[PDB]
Amino acid sequence: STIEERVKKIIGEQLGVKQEEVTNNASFVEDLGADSLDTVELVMALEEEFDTEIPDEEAEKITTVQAAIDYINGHQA
Repeated sequence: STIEERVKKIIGEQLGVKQEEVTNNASFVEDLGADSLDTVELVMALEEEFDTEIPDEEAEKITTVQAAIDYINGHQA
């Protein structure tokens, strides 16, 4: 989980995007229902780019932006 490069481009894409500057619970644009395959394919993406697996403490309940981010941060490569 190198973190930042792939955390960026900016969510690629801005596909899993911190448009908010609001704390991790609010998601790609997601946290009342969202688009599934965006999240899925990008956590697929993140899976591979960050090359790890994720218990739910280091998850901290990944809504898949700043929490997976802070995870990958806490993880590091």
